[PDB]
Amino acid sequence: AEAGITGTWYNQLGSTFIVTAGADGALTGTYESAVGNAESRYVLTGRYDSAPATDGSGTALGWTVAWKNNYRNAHSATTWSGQYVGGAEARINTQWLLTSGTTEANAWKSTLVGHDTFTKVKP
Amino acid sequence: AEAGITGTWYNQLGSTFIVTAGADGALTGTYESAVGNAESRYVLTGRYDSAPATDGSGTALGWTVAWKNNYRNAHSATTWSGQYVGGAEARINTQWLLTSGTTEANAWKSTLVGHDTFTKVKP
Amino acid sequence: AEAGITGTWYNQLGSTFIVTAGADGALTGTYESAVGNAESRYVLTGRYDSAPATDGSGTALGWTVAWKNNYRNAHSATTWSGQYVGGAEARINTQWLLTSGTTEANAWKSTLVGHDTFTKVKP
Amino acid sequence: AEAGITGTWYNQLGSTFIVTAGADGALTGTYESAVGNAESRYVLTGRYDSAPATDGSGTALGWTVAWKNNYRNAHSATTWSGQYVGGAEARINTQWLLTSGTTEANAWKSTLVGHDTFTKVKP
Ligand SMILES: O=C1N[C@H]2NC(=O)N[C@H]2N1
Ligand SMILES: O=C1N[C@H]2NC(=O)N[C@H]2N1
Ligand SMILES: O=C1N[C@H]2NC(=O)N[C@H]2N1
Ligand SMILES: O=C1N[C@H]2NC(=O)N[C@H]2N1
Repeated sequence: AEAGITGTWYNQLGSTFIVTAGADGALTGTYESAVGNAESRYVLTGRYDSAPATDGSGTALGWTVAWKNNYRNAHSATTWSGQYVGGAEARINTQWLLTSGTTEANAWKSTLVGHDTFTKVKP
Repeated sequence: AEAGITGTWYNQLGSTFIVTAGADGALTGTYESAVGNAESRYVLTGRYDSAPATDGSGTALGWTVAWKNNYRNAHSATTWSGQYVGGAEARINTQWLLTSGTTEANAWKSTLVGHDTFTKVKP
Repeated sequence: AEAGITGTWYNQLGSTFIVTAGADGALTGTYESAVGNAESRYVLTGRYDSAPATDGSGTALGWTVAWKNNYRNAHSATTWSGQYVGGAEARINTQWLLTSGTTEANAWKSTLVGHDTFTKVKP
Repeated sequence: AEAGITGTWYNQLGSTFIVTAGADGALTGTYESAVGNAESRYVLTGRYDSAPATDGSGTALGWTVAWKNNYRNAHSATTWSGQYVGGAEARINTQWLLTSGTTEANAWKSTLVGHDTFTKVKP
């Protein structure tokens, strides 16, 4: 976990995120998306539960990125929830929620759901 | 947004979270759950997209909490994705993902999904 | 369950669905939405798990509706997954997935997620 | 679509489902899971939106399976929402919701979410 988490990861879409897992459960870094209404790097902050594991389980973790930087303001934020698995072929398997700011009338369709798998190798 | 977000919020289950929305999109605070394998307060970090809004839209935001503190280690993390609506009856409407650390064999059932609505009044 | 499920239900948005729970786990009926790219009634088919319950649990069930009829073809389908609770104030609590037909390029944003609560009374 | 949908499909976990897409949007068949609290075949019913597509889009569809047959009664149901893509390497990409019957107290953790990809070849 923690050490194993620190570094650069890439997913199936071609996004990249560089994160640092600090000693007490914090995750800090940047996310650069390949698709969407995103452009350049965005700031990401999150948490992981280590003290994870005498039965080779993954470490649970999650992070958030608001799609606003000095080039684009997409009026939305995405949160990724999943677990890290270390080893030869370490990966982070997640499911994500992307919510857009809407009017109360279209709030019912404000969130998209999907999944991403990240590897230390691209892809 | 930001100012409107800062403060104490409560949801339908009885949880409470106190957050501070910093000038550049950061959310920091603590979460105390009423249900679950949680006990006391946990640290939460997240982000919001303001610069939100000439058509009364909500501000998109999200946060993460790892369920580990000095009393309990649940080996899991939850991320909430949603939007803030200010006004007389301001609220944050979210959908959440709770992932548990599992073995590769039970990873397919590692995540629960649900929804929570927070108000400045309880509830 | 089954008997208790048969009838007309209404949700928070104002949609209505009339369903018949057949003896062996089948659900058949029509759905009329209030929001969306829907217009009139659409056909719905689904299943429930009864033989549900010596500890007052809800009955698990789910259904699907494709948003095509003789007035509109929205190129999408929604599935609702949840449980029925009977009693004075019986209700069906669900979470739903709405998927739209897209090109491989926008498949990552093809699904919206949300939740609906149905009562025998409107609302 | 429809014709292309009819047949036997397999997913990443090793489950199999045989379905028949009828002329007017109905899907009928059986599902046999490889993981879970399932054993043998279960009945599945659902719908698809064809009249799908001058821009090579997928056809939206969804189905439900209640995990009860003459060998097991898991007190739960799963709904799959996604789209079919035909061609050399045709597939159905979905996201699913699995809800279990619980007491009102544990209803907040009654649903798991995940994703499955089905191919005509295993896997
Ligand atoms: O990397 C990305 N994954 C997907 N989810 C999301 O929020 N934007 C897309 N980009
Ligand atoms: O406040 C809470 N909401 C629910 N989601 C979650 O992660 N734990 C439960 N507690
Ligand atoms: O009744 C409805 N609920 C929402 N989900 C959906 O698919 N369309 C909307 N209509
Ligand atoms: O085929 C399966 N996919 C997963 N989702 C589900 O409901 N059970 C598991 N089996």
